Amino acid sequence: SVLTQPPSVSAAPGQKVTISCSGSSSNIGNHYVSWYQQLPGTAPKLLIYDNSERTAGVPDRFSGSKSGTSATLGITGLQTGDEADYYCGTWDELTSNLVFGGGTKLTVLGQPKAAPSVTLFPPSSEELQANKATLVCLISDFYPGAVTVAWKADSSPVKAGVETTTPSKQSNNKYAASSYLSLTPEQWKSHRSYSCQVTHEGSTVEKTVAPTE
Amino acid sequence: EVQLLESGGGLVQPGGSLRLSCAASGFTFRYEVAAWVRQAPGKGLEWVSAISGPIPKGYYADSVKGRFTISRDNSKNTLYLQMNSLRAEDTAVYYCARLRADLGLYMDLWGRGTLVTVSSASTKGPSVFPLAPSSKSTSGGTAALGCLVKDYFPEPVTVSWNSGALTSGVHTFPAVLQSSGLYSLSSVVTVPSSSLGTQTYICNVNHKPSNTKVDKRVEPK
Ligand SMILES: [Cl-]
Repeated sequence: SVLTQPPSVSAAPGQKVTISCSGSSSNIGNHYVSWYQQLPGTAPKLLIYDNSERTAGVPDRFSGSKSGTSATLGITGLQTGDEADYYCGTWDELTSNLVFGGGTKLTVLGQPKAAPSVTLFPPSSEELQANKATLVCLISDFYPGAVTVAWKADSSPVKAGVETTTPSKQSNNKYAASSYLSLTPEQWKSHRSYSCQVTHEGSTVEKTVAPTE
Repeated sequence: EVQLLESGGGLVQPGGSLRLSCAASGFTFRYEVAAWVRQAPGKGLEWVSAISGPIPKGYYADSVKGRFTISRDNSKNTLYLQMNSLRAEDTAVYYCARLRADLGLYMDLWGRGTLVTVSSASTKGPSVFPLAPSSKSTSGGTAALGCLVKDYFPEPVTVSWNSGALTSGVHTFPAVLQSSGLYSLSSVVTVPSSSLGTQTYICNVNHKPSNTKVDKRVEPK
């Protein structure tokens, strides 16, 4: 990215935060800055254009300024809804390009912590018939949005054949993740049980499944 | 509804061609449906191309110059991006945007985006497996059941339950990208445990890229 923003900023609800956007004479120096809000897996939304003008529907607590080759987005009265990626944009007359910042991830802190709900599913009859076995470990309603996953065969750790997603914000503003363990049908059958252990802020929530045959 | 309707995305072999379309809906022509912006998974916004008027002129990022061509049918307010010699690194969500100038330039309206995948791997439809409600993991008066949507490429896939009838308790998890280069995801529904004998549960899986449709009945045991 041609413009420089900090990767991340954070504050507790109701407080204020500033997001800087650093450029050069040929972009921010001589041209008008826009700010875009992107929520996970959706299109960017225009918040601020012409340095300081709010688009229709955007409230006063969002504000923009420009000074020299720098621009600032100010956000007051911080809501959890404000968690998003923020991008500055402008014209660069040197390259004749529209240019963007790398983006700033805004976090709202001090939300109540919650331990993860874990549901563990054994391999379906249908999958075992296809000479495959997947354990599905589904992890929801945890805050902050970070967990570590550990898989056990009986008592002993298993590293191999693990695929875990990055955490993602649910619609209730808590986080979700899934972990998948790939096994041979012979590996699944040969053990008394398998476990998915999910550790979150120093507490472990564990689920166990067994072959029912 | 003021919107930009995108089409022409999808899966193409390295060296292949796509034509993206962006049709204006719900506003009159003012030469502003004029920009293409893309975003690789995980990465920032990258401006690709813009068009000027009334005298037509195309602008291009260095990365696409000579390979991409922007045009617009003014009379149908439809913006096009002809993409030839597509490379692996052109894989991205492509947004068209309404580009405007007051004092300066701004993009005040964005299409929902269309996924362009540049890969030698061909499309693959998912295997759909029932995640049966467990005879013990029945959380008193509720049970978890679901469908495992396994080994598909590329994104996206859609999952509904009981042909759209069932929405409460439904949680479809974001997909994992396996090392194999194939996606998997799970959709779980929490339902009353008294309903398991009587009420039928069908997960309806649609994978448009492979023209794959699967209805999988999820029953106990
Ligand atoms: Cl227009």
